[PDB]
Amino acid sequence: ANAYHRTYNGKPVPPELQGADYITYAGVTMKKEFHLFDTVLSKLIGAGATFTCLYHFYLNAEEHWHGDIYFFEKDVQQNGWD
Amino acid sequence: MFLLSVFFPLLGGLVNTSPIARFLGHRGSSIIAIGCMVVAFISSVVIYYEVVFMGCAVSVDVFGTWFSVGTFHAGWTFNFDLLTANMLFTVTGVSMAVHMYACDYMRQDPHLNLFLGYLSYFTGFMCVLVAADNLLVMLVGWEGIGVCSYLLIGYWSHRLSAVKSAQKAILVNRVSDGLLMWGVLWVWYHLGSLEYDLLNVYSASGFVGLSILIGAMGKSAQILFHVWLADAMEGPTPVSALIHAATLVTAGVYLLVRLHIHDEMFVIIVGSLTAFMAGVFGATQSDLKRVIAYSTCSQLGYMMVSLGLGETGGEASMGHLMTHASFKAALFLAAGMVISGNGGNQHIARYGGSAHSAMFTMLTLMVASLSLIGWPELSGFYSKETILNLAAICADPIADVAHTLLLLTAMLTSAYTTKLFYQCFMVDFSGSSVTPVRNVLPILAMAILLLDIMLKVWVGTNLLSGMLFFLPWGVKTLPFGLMVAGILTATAAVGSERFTLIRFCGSRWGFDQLFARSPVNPIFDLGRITWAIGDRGLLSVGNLRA
Amino acid sequence: ADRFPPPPMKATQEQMDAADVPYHYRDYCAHMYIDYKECRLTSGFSWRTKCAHELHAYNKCEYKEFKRRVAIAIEEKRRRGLIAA
Amino acid sequence: YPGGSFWSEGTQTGKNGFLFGEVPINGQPRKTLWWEPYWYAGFGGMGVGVYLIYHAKPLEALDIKYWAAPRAAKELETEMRMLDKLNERPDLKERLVAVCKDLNMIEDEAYDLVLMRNEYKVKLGMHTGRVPEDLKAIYEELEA
Amino acid sequence: MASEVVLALPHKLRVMRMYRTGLKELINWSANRHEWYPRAYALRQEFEDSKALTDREEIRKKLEHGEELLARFRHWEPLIKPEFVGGTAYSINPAQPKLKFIPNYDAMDEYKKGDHL
Amino acid sequence: EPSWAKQLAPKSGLCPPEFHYNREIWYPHGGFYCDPKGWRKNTLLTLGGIGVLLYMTFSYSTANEVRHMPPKGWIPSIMWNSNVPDPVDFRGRKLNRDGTLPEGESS
Amino acid sequence: EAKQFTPDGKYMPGIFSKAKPLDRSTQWVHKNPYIEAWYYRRDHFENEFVWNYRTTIEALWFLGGFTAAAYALSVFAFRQADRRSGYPKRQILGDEPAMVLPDERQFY
Amino acid sequence: MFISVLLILFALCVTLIPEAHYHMVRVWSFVATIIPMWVVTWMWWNFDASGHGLQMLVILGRSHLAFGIDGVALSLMLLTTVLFPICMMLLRTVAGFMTFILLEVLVLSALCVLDLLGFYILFEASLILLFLLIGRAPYGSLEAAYKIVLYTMAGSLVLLPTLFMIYSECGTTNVLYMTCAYNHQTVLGWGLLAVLAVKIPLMPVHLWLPEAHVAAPTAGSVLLAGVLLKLGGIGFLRFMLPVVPEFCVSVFPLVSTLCLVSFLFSTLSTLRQIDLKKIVAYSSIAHMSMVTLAIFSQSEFSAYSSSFLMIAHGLISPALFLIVGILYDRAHTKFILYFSGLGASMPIGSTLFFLFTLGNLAFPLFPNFIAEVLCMVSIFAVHELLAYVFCVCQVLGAAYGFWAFNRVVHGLPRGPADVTRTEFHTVLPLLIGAVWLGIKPMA
Amino acid sequence: GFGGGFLDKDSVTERVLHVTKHFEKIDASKVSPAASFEKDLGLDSLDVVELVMALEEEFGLEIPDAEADKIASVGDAINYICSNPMAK
Amino acid sequence: TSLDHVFGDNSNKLNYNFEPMGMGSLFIRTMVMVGVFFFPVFIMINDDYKYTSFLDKVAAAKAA
Amino acid sequence: GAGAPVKLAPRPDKPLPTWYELWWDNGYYPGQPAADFMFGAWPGNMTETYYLRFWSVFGLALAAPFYYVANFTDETRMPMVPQQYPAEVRDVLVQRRNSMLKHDFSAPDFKEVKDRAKIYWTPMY
Amino acid sequence: CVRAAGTARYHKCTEVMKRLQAAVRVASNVDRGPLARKRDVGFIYHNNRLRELQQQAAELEIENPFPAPAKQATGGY
Ligand SMILES: CCCCCCCCCCCC(=O)SCCNC(=O)CCNC(=O)[C@H](O)C(C)(C)COP(=O)(O)O
Repeated sequence: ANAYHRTYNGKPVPPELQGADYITYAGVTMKKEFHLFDTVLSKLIGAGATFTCLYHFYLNAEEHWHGDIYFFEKDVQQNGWD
Repeated sequence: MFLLSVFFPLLGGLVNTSPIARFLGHRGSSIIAIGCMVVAFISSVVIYYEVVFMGCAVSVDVFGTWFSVGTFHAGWTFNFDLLTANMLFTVTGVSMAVHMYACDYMRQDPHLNLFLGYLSYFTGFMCVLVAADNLLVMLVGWEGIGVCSYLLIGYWSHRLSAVKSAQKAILVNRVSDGLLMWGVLWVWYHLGSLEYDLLNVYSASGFVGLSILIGAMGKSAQILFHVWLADAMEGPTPVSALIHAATLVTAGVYLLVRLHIHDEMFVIIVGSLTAFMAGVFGATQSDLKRVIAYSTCSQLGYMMVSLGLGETGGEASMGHLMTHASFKAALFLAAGMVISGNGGNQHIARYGGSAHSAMFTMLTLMVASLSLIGWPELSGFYSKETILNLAAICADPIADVAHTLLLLTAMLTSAYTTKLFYQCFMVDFSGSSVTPVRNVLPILAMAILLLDIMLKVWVGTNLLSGMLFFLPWGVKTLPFGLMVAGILTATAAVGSERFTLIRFCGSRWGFDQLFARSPVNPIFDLGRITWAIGDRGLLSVGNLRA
Repeated sequence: ADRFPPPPMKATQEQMDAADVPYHYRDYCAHMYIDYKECRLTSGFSWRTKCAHELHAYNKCEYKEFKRRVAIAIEEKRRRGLIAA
Repeated sequence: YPGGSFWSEGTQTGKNGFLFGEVPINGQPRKTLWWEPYWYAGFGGMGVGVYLIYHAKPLEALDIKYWAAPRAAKELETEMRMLDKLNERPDLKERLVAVCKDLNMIEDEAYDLVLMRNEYKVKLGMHTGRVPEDLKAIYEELEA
Repeated sequence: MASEVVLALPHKLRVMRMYRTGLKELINWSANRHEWYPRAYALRQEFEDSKALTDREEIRKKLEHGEELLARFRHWEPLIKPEFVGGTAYSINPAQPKLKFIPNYDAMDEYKKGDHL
Repeated sequence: EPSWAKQLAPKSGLCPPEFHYNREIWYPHGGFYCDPKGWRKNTLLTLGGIGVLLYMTFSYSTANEVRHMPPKGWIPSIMWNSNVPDPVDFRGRKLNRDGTLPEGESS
Repeated sequence: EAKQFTPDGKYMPGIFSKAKPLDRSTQWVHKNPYIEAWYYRRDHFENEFVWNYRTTIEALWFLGGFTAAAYALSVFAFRQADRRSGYPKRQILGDEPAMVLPDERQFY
Repeated sequence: MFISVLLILFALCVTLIPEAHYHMVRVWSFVATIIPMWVVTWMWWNFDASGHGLQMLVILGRSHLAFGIDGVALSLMLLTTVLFPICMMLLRTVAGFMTFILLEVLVLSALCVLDLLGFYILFEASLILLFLLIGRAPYGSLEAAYKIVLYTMAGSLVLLPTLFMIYSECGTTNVLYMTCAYNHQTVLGWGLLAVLAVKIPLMPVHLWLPEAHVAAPTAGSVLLAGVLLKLGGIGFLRFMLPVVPEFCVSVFPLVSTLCLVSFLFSTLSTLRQIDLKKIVAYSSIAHMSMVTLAIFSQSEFSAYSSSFLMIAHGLISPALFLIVGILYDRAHTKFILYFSGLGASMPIGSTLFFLFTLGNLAFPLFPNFIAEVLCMVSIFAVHELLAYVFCVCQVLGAAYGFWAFNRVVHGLPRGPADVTRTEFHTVLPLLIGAVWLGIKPMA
Repeated sequence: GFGGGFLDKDSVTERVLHVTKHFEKIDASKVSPAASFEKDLGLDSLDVVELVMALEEEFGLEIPDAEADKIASVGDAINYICSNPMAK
Repeated sequence: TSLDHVFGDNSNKLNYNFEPMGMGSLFIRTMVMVGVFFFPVFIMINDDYKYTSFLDKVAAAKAA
Repeated sequence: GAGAPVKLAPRPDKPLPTWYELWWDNGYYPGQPAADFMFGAWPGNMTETYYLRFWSVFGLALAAPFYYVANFTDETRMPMVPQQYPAEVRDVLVQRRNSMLKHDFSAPDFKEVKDRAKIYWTPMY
Repeated sequence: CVRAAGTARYHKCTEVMKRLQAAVRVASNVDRGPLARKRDVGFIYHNNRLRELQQQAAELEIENPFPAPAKQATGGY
């Protein structure tokens, strides 16, 4: 059913619906739950995206901090023309 | 392995719609559809690898000719080039995950298998369209995907709004198709053949480019043709995702890129206007689906401008399509998951918190948003920056307007995308539904979409990415700063006092209302006048009473 | 263009045909384009690493070409009188 | 999900709908309607005849388009060398240009005149004098 | 201005529907319910400044001005629950109305199922 | 209750119990929430037919493949197709059917 | 609930059956009188014609006007096709004796 | 000839059958129409496309009656002989069998006629048959029969003086000598234009068909839709172009503008129709106008394209009439507002409605699509403006088509259940033929 | 479950009572089944409109305007809910 | 009527008179549609007019 | 969650309009016209006059930069000439009318090159 | 030719394209019929008329209102 149960009228909260598995606020109880596969896959995908961005950026940081004009004119002046 | 990319989804859809489906059930229908999609995807991956990397184009004689009367010769022939390989790979990769998601989203729908079969037909006819070597097969694919879209939009035949939307879209696309047919007539009359490889043009009679571009704009929902796209959200989430990711909307741009026989001025003007309209449209609504559709329209306008720039611009536009499809489908699927977790709520004003949905869906939406808005070093980043740089160096003074318009449009894109994410999760909860669905298959579909997005960066679409074009340092950083500005403004979530502009913007500029009575009611009146006044009146011959 | 004439072409028509070069890239840096294409289209995933020198050389040649184009534009403007001389 | 799994036992036995509304009665096999055998015989016979026409009649008997392919292939073959020699003889090309100017034709219709040596108006004008005599010579040396 | 049916409502009912639809519109223009709360309090207070009005001419003036304000502010995209009238989930898949079935129609009155002439 | 109802299957467990759908309609696809009993055996037979048709179209595809130009390098199409021409690289050097440089210039 | 058949086929007309027999007329609709009047009026709309101001204005401006437009457009297309094939003026119906049907034996 | 006379006598044996044995009555009536289908199949197997433009020539002495076969006549005969058994499958009276047998005989005789006087005599010999068919006492409309009969008689009476004048001018009535003599092309041309513009629905004189094809029963409706309009197109192709070309040329702007305005007004008028049968009636007008313009274009391949379109309409439109007839008979009304939720009620029937609607709308994988492509190729080669006018209004027909389809099919389920085995069998030949001609019509 | 799309009487009554007590003017002990709004609870027309909207939120309902106008007491609202198959 | 108290009754009546459009507005919008959707006709005709103007100027100048 | 109860559309009980063939009744309430906005209210109660008035200025405001840039600034604005190619290579590339290389004002035949680039519509005989 | 040449088509399959266009023109315009206008696949009549108009306007000493004639419009002509 609903992951949130509503009590109303200040009713005594059901004892079966209390514990570490139930967290209540304003008389309304929500459950502390964890999913293994979901969290693991989320971590994998997030780490993949983060590493992708980090490594792509590090390979191309000079071409961003300075301009392509600046970087290549610097190379021409410093490291030859041919 | 070559003909597997086309015939296999078609056979799967035929089986799914055959009386055989009676003996299988929804479980079996899902199994068959997923297997067919995976097999076609493997074949498409192999074809993509071989064609893109080893440059091997293959032409196929399939069923002999279709019809050859006079000098007109039409043949069931298929050719696979870099363009066709890219289109097939993109479409198959999108539709595989689309089928995976649809196998779970509609699990409590009664007639699921018909939905699966129509999706498979849509994918197969898209493959047919892209496999075309001559214009007639392109037309066949065009109308087949149109028919599939009509059936899919009108899946829930019990809602009148969806039926009206489907009929409106069909009629608009039929206008575009008449324009396209006239263009095809001109092309054959002045070129003598239909195969694209036999079509090399330097200067046509203008009507070719004009009519072809109008017909393409019809499918791409550009300016004067975009009204149907928003109403397509009446259909199920998988249909909208598949249509807006790699099919139908892409077909016009695909035809334009394949042809490259347009006129730069009109292409650029139309693309810029459409992009600006889509950008101002997306930030001014409160329906989640409509915003993503308008974003699709804006990216279509971007691709239009790119292909109008030139051959290199055309290839960049094709790469923009290839990168756009994946995260467009990802955004649609994440929105659908969030909506289902919200008890079918399709309005933003009743969301909030991190309790309604799963972590993976949130992360996937975040990644897709980042890629679409051009976040630095990302999938959409590369294509958007390439198109911007190629548009910052154009030889047309007209393009200068387009560059500024696209800058504004990108800033607004970041604005409403950040607003979308903010209303989805960052704001406090303001609805009544929490059913976080954590089924494996849609999560895996999101994973496949994200993996393809990663591949599009780790492996470039073409050689254009990494080709450095020489701009001042501020110019390159400009779209980055625009995205930052959109981030700031949206995270502020602030609004203006000029409420008349607000009511104008929200109305979609009244275009639906304008077309409601300028052509349509006069068409009705012309019909009544013709029938009653002429036939029963002027043309009537009465009786000689006696 | 006389003041800044194009350099001689180091890539022949036959070489470009063998490399299957798109015809709109048959520029004054064709050989660099060919080498970059041959490198990148064979490397697999790690193309940005094992082909960095080829990309840098191609972009350097394109930088020379872009400078030549800018100089040609400046000289043309100076001849016509659009820029003070 | 029934049984709590995607791999559970089925739930449906019996008749799922009535095709045509034909309902079994007491296990008796369905009566064939009066018109079914004759309809099937006639229409299947027509279809069989159609397939046999399309896949057994001689290609020339089936359609003219097969009759003309071998006869036009040789003419195209022998006219290709005529065209190629016209690419090697500026004098013959300019003579054909003059003939085309004589015949309400433009400079670009040079190859058009070459390919039409077997056309009705061409030979009739040759016989009646409307065609220049030199066109016959042009054809003769180009064939040579 | 309201519609003719609302024009026919009793003064109490007219003002009640006015206030109700005003709250509805404020939700419709709201970014969130949380934004809607202070707006709701202010809207409640504004009516509280008109509680002790007796002269029906000025009462009618205020009511008409408010009705014009509301009519000028009809939201283009109202916030609707999905399974009600105008909602997206409305009229998706209803229960099949009872439909009679005709068994073995071809079997009845054979050789005489054509057309009279 | 009519006579012919006994030949009819009941509403499936997938179907919502509160729903009525005039179960007597013969649908081309199966109807409502259709879920037969021997469905897994039907699924296996359907997959067998899929595989057979896959093999037929695979054979036809390999038969009717036309390659107008040598490829740029090694491809898996070689292992099942011999009509594939021997590749020629970007530099024009002809390469063996394994896609590696031949002797004289290799190693 | 009737029995219009025997246990071995043999359709029974059931003339003297108390129950209402299922037949071809079984699924006939119950006609709505207003709908019937509307459909008769629309099938017999011919009695509603009149030479009013609006009808005449509409008939001249649209029907005859677009007839003239299409006629002139056809004339233009015909003459332009003639000019695009190298032909002189051709004799349309009522256009004075002139060239018709260019000979296949002449190059134009 | 001998075989034809044998069939003629064999068909007449229906009346000689005592009515007691109804089973054999139906069998004989159906088989009599079955036989000519196989005979035409045998003819097609006997034809030579490498032979003369006319084959199987026969003349009945000095009695006119010149019979010869081209591709157009053979294809029309094939389509008609496919259509007729379905019509027979929808009749229950001996009188209907006799009337339709005579109608089929007349159509077949006219289809291969080569004498203009012969065509004149043989064509309109069925006018009384149509008059008796349409205005049947319990359900027909006398006014529709009155209309159509008067229109046809007016056309024939206009034509006859021209026919006899050219006969006297050339001393005969054979086409192959009428085509070879100098003649006053103008008068005969007006006669031919009048007749074949009455027969084919062309504005302004076209108003009989909407009443006629609706008042008639299903079999006669299919006959009138798929046959008698094509008698006009084959009429053009066989007579007018071969005989009087100069009139055809000088009238070309008039014919083109009349066809265009006919198409436009018919397309616009259709949307305001409130009955499915009337909607189907107006649908054929645009197809006939397109056929006529394609014939009159004569640009590259006009005759073949026109024949293809004629076959396509005679294939698809009878399916629309079949669906309309099934719905009316099992509904007792044709009024649209009583049709709703048909897909859930008639799944296969509604699917067929969709497919044949798409067939009417010229979509790929259907013969109509290739037909209209070829017709627009012929029109375009003459001029591009006419082709654009045809191309621009493609949306306007599909508008009413999709609107009516969605209105009657989707929504609240109410009405008849799905189709029966007989009805699906009647639908079957058109579906198979359309698929076959839309995939591989040629080889 | 229970009900042909309808919920129980008792949870509806409890929810209505729990919603009802959200006013400063209201003393808790005087709220009961079938209670007058104006005469008993002393809530103005604005309060009645607010309560209607709040109950619409609590039960997820879009009440028609005329039916809302009919609502003038606790019992009327409860019985109206007891007629709704669309209430959650 | 069993659902009126849930989704509204049939009390409210549609305010539409079912009347043909304004004559002048209908005419103007018909002309607007014709102009927008038959532009190739005008383009071809104006091309012919420009061509014949060129021929007229050539004829005027060439005979003097 | 299929199967939600839905209100039906009661059959009419008064004489129909002459042109009733514009109201879409699918059998369920609420019905709709043939197309949205065609008659009756519009969401927001806006009118066609409002949108015509707004567009009368919005269209020109959007169009104005197009005309100004197309009529007051030329290729000299760009600080570089287009990508250069050898004569035997450029000679085919510029033949395309859509090709952007025509805007090289440094071209040896620049005005001639632009002269060929104009667009015609009717093919001339 | 096109599929064998690939990229080099713009300088390798010109003549075969010209041959094919000439064949198409012969097939169409010869015995074109009574009503069909003449067809130029290679736009040959267009550009020849363009050159004649250019020459005439040059003799006319006025600005050209028409595009300058093109050397070739297709991959063939
Ligand atoms: C976006 C916002 C747009 C503008 C929205 C409108 C804002 C303007 C609001 C200001 C105008 C008014 O308050 S409207 C004026 C309302 N007040 C009166 O008319 C005087 C009192 N008369 C009575 O009959 C009753 O006391 C009554 C209180 C009506 C009923 O309460 P009960 O039945 O309990 O008794």
